[PDB]
Amino acid sequence: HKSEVAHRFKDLGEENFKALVLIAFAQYLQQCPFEDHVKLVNEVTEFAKTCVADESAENCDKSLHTLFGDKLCTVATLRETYGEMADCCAKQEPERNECFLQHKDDNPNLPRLVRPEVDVMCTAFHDNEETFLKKYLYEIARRHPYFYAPELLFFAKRYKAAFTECCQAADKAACLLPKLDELRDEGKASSAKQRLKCASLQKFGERAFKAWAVARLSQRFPKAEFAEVSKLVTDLTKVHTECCHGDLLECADDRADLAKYICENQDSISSKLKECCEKPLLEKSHCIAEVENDEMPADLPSLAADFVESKDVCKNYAEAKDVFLGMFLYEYARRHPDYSVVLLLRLAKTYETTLEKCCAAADPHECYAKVFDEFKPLVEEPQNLIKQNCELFEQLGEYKFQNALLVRYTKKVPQVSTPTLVEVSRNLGKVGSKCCKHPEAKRMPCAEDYLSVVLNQLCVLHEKTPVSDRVTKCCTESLVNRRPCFSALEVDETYVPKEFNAETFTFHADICTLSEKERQIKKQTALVELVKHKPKATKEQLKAVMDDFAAFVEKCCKADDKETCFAEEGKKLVAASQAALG
Ligand SMILES: N=C1C(=O)NC(=O)c2cc(-c3ccccc3)sc21
Ligand SMILES: CCCCCCCCCCCCCC(=O)O
Ligand SMILES: CCCCCCCCCCCCCC(=O)O
Ligand SMILES: CCCCCCCCCCCCCC(=O)O
Ligand SMILES: CCCCCCCC(=O)O
Repeated sequence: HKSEVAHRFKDLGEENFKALVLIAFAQYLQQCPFEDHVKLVNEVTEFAKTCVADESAENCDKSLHTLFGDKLCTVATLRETYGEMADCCAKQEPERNECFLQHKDDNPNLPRLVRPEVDVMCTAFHDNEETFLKKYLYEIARRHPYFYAPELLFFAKRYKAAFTECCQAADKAACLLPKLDELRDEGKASSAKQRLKCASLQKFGERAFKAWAVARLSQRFPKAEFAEVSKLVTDLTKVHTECCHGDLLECADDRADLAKYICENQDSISSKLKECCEKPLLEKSHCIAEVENDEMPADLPSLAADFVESKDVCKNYAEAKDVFLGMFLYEYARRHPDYSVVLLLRLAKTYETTLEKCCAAADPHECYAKVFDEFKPLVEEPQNLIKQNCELFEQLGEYKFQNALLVRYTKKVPQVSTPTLVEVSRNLGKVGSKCCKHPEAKRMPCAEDYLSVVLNQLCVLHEKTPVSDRVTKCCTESLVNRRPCFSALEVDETYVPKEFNAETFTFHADICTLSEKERQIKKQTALVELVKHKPKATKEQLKAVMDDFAAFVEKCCKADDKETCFAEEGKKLVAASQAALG
């Protein structure tokens, strides 16, 4: 293209162009104020319009890297604010852009983003919609500098919708707060997922990623031939590799190219892609990534013929081991969209181990004849965990289910900090609530997706400040062994009980005036401390104390003198409980 910025402006449109330019600048200049960014965006947009008007106009023939880098280097306070980054401006392209990416601060030193009052937000949304939305887009982008810019723009539009609907509702808070919570969680989960995928590529290698991709794509596109799935896997691996390096333009081009190839070859891939392939260029790759599983071919045979019975198993394996294992994983995955990707990789790894042993043995055919028997326990294990946990969840409901998990996990790893046990147990509770409402055939994929984030979150927090070698073992295990390692955790028999603290189990009238959420956290905090003090305490003894505590808060909250009740009845509850535990 004669003018790349003209092409981009016409493809994206003015509104999307301005939004993506704001994100791009916010992600590199994280410490620059909003008003400075708005001025860069307007200057860049006004320049782009001259290129749309005349493709031969001054500087319109320059690359997007050249234009972006040049504009970044005009920022007067670049050296004062970003010392090392100002030295990038002494370089020519493509070295200058490489220098810029190297000096992106992953976790910058910015204060916690405070959610204002509903009436304040809705008034700001009404009085200046553009400035309200774009400022918060700036606030999120500068805090998430590696977040894929178009996906951040996808969230922004869902935020606009939430405010548009709820700020004209009777009860604004009741409408808006749940929607902002939902968007905040999904946004945080999405950010942690992109960082995890990039970390997992470096740690475990390209082969492990290709195996994951074969499984996921085969489940999604079961009508596709293996050769087609293999080509998509190769392309997706390059996309992932390039996007993790963190060059937005290079990442966006590779994603656009793959989305374009998929949409030109729908008949060879999936019948569910028509809707996604009609959407604008900006939304295409994102829509495809989220597409529903296609229906699997009606009358597919068992894998026994090609992978167990055939006399050419060891021969077909030996000539190209990864191709053959890829074909196995393809055939297994497309028949089981109800499996987690990690389960399918456990089966492929089990099949691999068997062939390595058996193809070197006296009678290979005899040796691997029963290999599909070894798959039974691996499939059953997660299915039974879902069955048990979802049966418990239905009996108790979310809050009491979280308390059950809180007691379970405190007894397993009581060395973990109380805040971390509360946070993780509450989050695992939410995974229960979300995935147990799915039908059986979609429960394991749901569980896998949401557990992956909750457990990485736990492993990050824990790896920062280590306290349990067993948690570190599960956190440093292979991606396939991580969840089973956590499931294999036993009650700590060597743990010396925590010494009784009076204040820990002392309560005040303020608990009555706390919000539902913060009151739950205060109770759950106390429940963890109770189990840390008396881990040998039975379900019956714990229930008895928890029931007494429920009666104590009910009585002293609904009292003429609240304060002295909590002091006097609190001393009674404690003494009673200390005699009813051990
Ligand atoms: N409210 C908050 C907060 O407390 N601090 C954050 O870092 C954040 C990130 C969000 C986010 C939203 C959408 C996409 C990606 C990220 S919403 C948000
Ligand atoms: C001047 C900066 C232009 C904005 C950034 C590059 C354009 C991003 C396009 C993303 C859409 C295609 C790929 C995808 O679907 O993810
Ligand atoms: C208590 C957690 C929420 C309820 C869902 C239970 C899920 C059990 C483990 C599922 C395993 C999924 C991934 C894997 O195969 O390891
Ligand atoms: C050894 C002193 C024990 C005193 C009571 C400890 C605090 C128990 C918290 C229980 C919270 C869950 C029960 C509930 O919310 O109904
Ligand atoms: C201390 C927290 C341990 C988390 C265990 C997660 C097990 C599961 O995936 O069900």
